[PDB]
Amino acid sequence: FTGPTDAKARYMIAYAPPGMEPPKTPEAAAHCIHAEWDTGLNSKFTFSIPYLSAADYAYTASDAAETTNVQGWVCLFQITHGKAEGDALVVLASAGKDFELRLPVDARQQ
Amino acid sequence: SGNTGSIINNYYMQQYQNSMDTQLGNDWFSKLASSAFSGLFGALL
Amino acid sequence: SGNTGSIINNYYMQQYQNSMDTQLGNDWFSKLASSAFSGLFGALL
Amino acid sequence: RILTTRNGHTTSTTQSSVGITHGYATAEDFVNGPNTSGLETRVIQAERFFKTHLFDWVTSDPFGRYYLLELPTDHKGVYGSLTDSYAYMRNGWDVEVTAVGNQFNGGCLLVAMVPELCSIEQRELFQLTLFPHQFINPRTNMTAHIKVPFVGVNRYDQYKVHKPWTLVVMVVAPLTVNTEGAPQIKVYANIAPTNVHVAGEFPSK
Amino acid sequence: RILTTRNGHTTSTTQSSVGITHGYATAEDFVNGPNTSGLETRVIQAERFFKTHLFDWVTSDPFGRYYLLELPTDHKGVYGSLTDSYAYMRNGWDVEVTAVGNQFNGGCLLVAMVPELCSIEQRELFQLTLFPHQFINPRTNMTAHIKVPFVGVNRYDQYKVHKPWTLVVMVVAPLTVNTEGAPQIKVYANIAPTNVHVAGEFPSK
Amino acid sequence: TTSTGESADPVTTTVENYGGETQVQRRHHTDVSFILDRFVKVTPKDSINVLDLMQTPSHTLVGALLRTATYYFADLEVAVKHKGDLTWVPNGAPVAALDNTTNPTAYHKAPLTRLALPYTAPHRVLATVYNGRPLPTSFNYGAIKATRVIELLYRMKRAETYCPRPLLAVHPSAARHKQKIVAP
Amino acid sequence: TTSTGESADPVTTTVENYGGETQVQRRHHTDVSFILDRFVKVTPKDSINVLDLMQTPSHTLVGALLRTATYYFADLEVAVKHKGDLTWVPNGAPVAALDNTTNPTAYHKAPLTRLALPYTAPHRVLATVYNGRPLPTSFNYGAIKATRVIELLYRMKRAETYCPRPLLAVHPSAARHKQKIVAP
Repeated sequence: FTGPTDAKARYMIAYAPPGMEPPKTPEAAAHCIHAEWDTGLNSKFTFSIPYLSAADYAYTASDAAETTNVQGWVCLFQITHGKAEGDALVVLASAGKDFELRLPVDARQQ
Repeated sequence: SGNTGSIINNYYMQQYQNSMDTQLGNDWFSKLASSAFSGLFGALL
Repeated sequence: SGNTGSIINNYYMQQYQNSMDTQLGNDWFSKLASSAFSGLFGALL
Repeated sequence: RILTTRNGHTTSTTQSSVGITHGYATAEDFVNGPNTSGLETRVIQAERFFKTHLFDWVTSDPFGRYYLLELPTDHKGVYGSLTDSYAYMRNGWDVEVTAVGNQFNGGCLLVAMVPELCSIEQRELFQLTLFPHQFINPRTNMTAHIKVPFVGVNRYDQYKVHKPWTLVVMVVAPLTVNTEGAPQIKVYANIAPTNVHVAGEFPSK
Repeated sequence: RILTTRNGHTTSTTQSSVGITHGYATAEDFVNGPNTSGLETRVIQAERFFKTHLFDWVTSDPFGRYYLLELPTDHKGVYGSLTDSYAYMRNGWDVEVTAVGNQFNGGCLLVAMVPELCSIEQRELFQLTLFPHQFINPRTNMTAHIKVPFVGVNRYDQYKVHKPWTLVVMVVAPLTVNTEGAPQIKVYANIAPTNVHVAGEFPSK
Repeated sequence: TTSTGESADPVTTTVENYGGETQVQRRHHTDVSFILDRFVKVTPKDSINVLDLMQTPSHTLVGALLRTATYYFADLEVAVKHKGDLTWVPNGAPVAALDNTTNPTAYHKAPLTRLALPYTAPHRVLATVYNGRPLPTSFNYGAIKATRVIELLYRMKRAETYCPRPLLAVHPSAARHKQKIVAP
Repeated sequence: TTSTGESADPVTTTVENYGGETQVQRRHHTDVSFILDRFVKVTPKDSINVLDLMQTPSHTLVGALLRTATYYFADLEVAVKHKGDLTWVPNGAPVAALDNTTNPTAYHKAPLTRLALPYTAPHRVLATVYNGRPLPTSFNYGAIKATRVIELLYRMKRAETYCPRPLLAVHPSAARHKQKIVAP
């Protein structure tokens, strides 16, 4: 969170698995694996979305035949805010503690 | 050790197979991954 | 062990020859054949 | 002879059972895999019995009527709510198929819990005694009670897409109401999910 | 200062909490009584958080606006299904009421979890600091987090008739958007049932 | 040897009931990982075709002792008469991948080209039947392409199967299914 | 897991924050000296061409996991379809040298000619980028010549790299980059 010193906010991030359409309101998304944080002295908060899948490994592609998004969604909601007009919440993304990547195929990027 | 998968020592000597290294007098980014702080930063309830 | 009939270890390593198995933590139908009751069920004369 | 089985807070008694037919295993495999990241829980409230109607045995039916149902079927109780409130889940089965006739009705009946299938040809019927099975013979017994574990391609299954097991009945020998037997039999079932696990939570409406 | 609370697979973080206010007990009483005959089970899947909207704090409101809600309220998730699928059940509560304003909004706010009540007179408001309570003061803190056990006349309660607890807020001192503060505050809640037990099963439709 | 028949309990009475004496019965030729290792031949397609163990015919020796097991796991081997520069993608690669040379590519060398490729699939064990006939996309071993594939063969290694399934012999019209047998 | 973000200190919180339990994660297929050893193919020139590890395309698997490391050291291998009497000079030889037979010269032998030549260069370690785009002359492995070079391939041995550099995926117009996947 990169707001001023006099701006406060509260956010939620939830993980919705496949089968149901993703949530659209925070009150309807509190039954997921969500977790909420509050802005203050420490700026950054890191939440690591889990790995849930029937098959042991999952693809790193999306064929056109599968429009269902077999893995799921990850929703990010803002509960409330105080004098937080037009601020910014930069995000990042990193590998996990147990990420595994396999079956190498160099296929048509360069 | 790369795509080297024979259990027999190569027929040719080591110095003829590839350039012999010389000394004077992953290493660092793997030290970075272990330094990663992961515990809780506040008082859990 | 299938149609494998050489007395020399294959030139390539084990992990390059075939997929290495992983563990977690005929088996059953052969236990069934041994459970088969075969004795007489009545009083022989 | 007498045998009383209990699942959860529900029981059942039969006075003519010829045993339980354990199929494909005695115990289940490891249920904490590497795919679920340990976010799995074992509900115990959903291991009770429930009932359904299969069909009515009658003298007109010749050899080869199967009338199979695939399960997990729709469920009013708790277990019916889990597939609506969770993504992946796994469970064994513990069936009990009852056909109360009379001491004097000749005929036979074969019931087997077979893995994934949609339809069976008439030739494959002669070889149905490979899956966990049991004969219902009205001269001696009236209950089957097969008991199978969960099995599937991948560890946790999405029951909205894949139905692994399928209870199959079959008339091996036609009914014969010779002199004093009951005119027809009505076959019922008494299935009960056992050892249910569940992981992955849904957002409600 | 920093404090992270977790119930089930859901968490929550606050960076200004002034502690937890345990009310009326630290642990619960004996939960296997003589009335239930031991036919009681402890579901663990239903101890997660859920959220609701209380009201919006505004400068017009004078001292004495309470806007209380009685809970267990209606619930989309699992815990909402239990009261529909079981007769008697008991559970504590673990609330968290949040009102995010600014460092520069003066005012005060009192929140207390009071036992069974329907309405409170204006005179009794002055003595609300007898029940488990906590002040929300926008100069310092923004979260309350009271924690109470189950309490009732009889051991197991029928939540279709008796609602024992009732979360009550109250504006002790009016909001003042002096110079740089937020124009209004919107109060939310983050309740989570804890230690839920349940006994007695219903027949479905 | 009367016993309760409606019990699914195996009962194998022997020849020693009336004086007999069972000779020794050794079964090596009927194992499940010895009978499947035999290069069954599949009907090859044009330039590009996928390595799926189910396009083999249902009346061969490997194709018919395979559709007798619900689940199976087995490494693979092929030997193709490619007229070109055959390549092979792993399981799940975008089908435009088998045009690049970084993927394992064998060059032409008369007459065959025998490869031994591993088993790559998300599922812990494949399946012949599937209760969704079309199986999912995930059930395969990979896809090879060449200018013109001429022949193709399958030879499962380390095969191991579960949950048997019915096998069917040919139904004869006569009382007995007579036919020719080699004779000098 | 709130922590000061403006510190560049890695912070990798795990799944055990809300009951999870991390499975074991083994990474063999993603090593840096195992993924580069795969015969990437370069666009071959006419009679004479130089062995520079940067003329390989920037969208392959070897060409794109190489322009992600500022510095690199690696022995080399080639396999060319020369139509002639291919020769090879070391690094720094006058370009008129690759006409003499004393230099290592392979004779024609169908179909390929696979060589394993060492790393010869003054600098202790080469570099992909250089802040002098043209790199200096010193950055190469040597130059081969034949009557008509037809094919050429690169396979780095003992590769080891330093100082990583950005990698870029293809930008899709839609919300998700869908495409074909092999399916039976």
